[PDB]
Amino acid sequence: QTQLFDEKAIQGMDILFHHYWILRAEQPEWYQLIREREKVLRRYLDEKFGLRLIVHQHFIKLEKIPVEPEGWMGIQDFQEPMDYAIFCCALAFLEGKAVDEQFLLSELCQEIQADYPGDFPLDWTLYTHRKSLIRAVKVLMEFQLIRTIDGDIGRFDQNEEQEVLYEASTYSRYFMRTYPDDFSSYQHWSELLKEDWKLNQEDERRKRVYRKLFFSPGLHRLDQQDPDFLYIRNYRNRLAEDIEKHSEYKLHVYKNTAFLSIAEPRQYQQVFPNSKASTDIILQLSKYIHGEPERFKANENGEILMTEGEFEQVVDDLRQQFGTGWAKYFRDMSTKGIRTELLRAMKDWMMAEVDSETSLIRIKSLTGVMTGEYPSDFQTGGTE
Amino acid sequence: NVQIEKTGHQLEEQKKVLFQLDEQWKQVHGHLQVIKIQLHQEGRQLNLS
Amino acid sequence: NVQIEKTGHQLEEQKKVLFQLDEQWKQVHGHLQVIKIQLHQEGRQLNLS
Amino acid sequence: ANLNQLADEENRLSEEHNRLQRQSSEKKKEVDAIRKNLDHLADWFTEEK
Repeated sequence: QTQLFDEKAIQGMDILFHHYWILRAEQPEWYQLIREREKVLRRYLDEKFGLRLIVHQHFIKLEKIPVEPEGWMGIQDFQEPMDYAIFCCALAFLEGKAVDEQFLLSELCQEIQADYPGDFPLDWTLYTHRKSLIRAVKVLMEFQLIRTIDGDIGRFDQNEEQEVLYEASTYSRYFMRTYPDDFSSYQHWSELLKEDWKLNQEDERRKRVYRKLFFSPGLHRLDQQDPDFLYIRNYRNRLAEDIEKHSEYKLHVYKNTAFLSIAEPRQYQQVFPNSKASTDIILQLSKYIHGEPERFKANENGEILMTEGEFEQVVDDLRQQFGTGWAKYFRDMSTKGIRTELLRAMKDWMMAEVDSETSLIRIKSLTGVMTGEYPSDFQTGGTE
Repeated sequence: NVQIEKTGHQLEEQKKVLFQLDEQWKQVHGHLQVIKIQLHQEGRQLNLS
Repeated sequence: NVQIEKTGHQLEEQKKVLFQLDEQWKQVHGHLQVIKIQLHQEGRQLNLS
Repeated sequence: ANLNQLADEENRLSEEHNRLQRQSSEKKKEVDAIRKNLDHLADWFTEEK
C-alpha cells in the first residue's frame, strides 16, 4: 500500500487549513478521506512545516500555530478581550461538567461570575456583558462543545432571566492542544514560542519560512538585509517547484515581499478580494497610490509613507472620483470613520500598519501588487 | 425612507454620545486602574488582604 | 429642516444632560450640607475651625 | 494610612465608574436596539419596494 500526494491530499490539507478542526459526526466523508491520506500528510507536515497533527476517533484538528500571531488570526466574531475571558471561563465550566451532563444557562452564568479571576467584577445585569456571553456561547455551540435545544439565548439578549437547557458534549475535553509543563511556568505568552521552537530546532529556518508563507497571505521583508528574506531567495526556486507539485498556489517574489497567490478558491475558502466593499476601496486606494509613485515615494523597504492627514485627503479625493459608485454606507460616513475602518481592515490583511504615535502610514508592497477600477463606461458616467 | 433617515441620524447622534460616554468611562477606568495598581502594589508586601 | 430637526433632537439630548447634571448638583449639595452639619457638630464640642 | 487614602479614592472611583459603566451600557442597549430595529425595518423597506 503506497499512497501519493494527489488532488485528495491537497483537498484534505485545504479542508484542515480553512477550518479550525473537522468533526466526524458532520463531515464523515471528509474525515475518512483525510484519514486515508493521513499517513502521507503527517510525514509531509513534518517534512515541510514540522507541525503536528493529531487524528483520533471523533475529530481531526491541525494545530495551525503561527510564527507571530496577528489580529486577524483570532476568532473574529469576538470583539473584546472580555469575550475571550468569558470564553476561557466557559471552558473552565465545561471542565466542571461530566460528559453528556446537562446544565442550565443560568448555572453557567453563575459559575462563570463566581470563578471569573479578574480584579474587576463581571455583572450579568448589563446588556454588553450579556452580549459578550451570548457571542461566546454561539462560538461554543459552533464547535459542538455544547449542544443546545430548548429556547434561544437570543431572548436572553433582552431578558437576562431567560433560560435554555444545554448539554455538555464530549469534545470539550479534547478542544485545546496540550501544554506539557506546569502551565504556570509559562509566565508570559512569549514563552510558548520558545517551546514550539525548542521543538523545531532542526532546520528551524525552513519550517519558519513555510509557516510564515502558508499562513499569511504574504510575507513582508523586515529590512534591506533581512536574513530570512535572503534565505527565501536561496530556496525560492525549489519552493516554486514544490508548490506547483503540491498546491493551488503560484509563487511570487519581489525585492521587499514574497507571497503565495491562489488560482481557484472554493466555497469554503477565504480570499482577497471578496464581497466586502472595503476591499474595493482598498484597491481603489492602491491604484491611486500606484498613480503617484513620486509624490508617495516608495521607500527602500517597498513601503509607501503617508500621514493621517495625507490619508484623509486621499480618502476625500477617492470619494470624489469613485465615491459615486460606493455603497451608501461609506458614501454616508465621515472621512475619519472611513479612515479608521479602512486602516483596521488593511491591518487585518497585513497591507499596512498605522504607527500609533507618529501617525505614519506604512503601505507594504503587497498592497501594490493589485489595483482596481470601475468599468470605463460607468467611470465616464459617474465622474468622467 | 423618511423614518429610516431620521432614525439613522438619531442613531448616529446616539453613537457619538455613547462614544463620548465610553471615553469618559475609560478615562475613569484608567484613573481607577492606576489607583488599584498603586494600592495593591504598595500594600503588596504586607501579609494582609 | 433636517438640520432643524437634528438640532431639536440635540436640544433634547443637552436638556437631558443638563437635567441629570443639575440632579447630581442638588444631590451633591444635599450630601455636602449633611457633611457640613456633621463636621460642625463634631467641631462645636471644642475650639476648632 | 496612605493606603487607606488610596482605598477611599478607589471606592469613590469604583462607584462613579460603575455608574458610568451602567449608563454607557444603557446607551449601548439603546443604540443596539435602534440599530436592530432600523436594520429589520430597512430590509422590510427593501421588501416593500
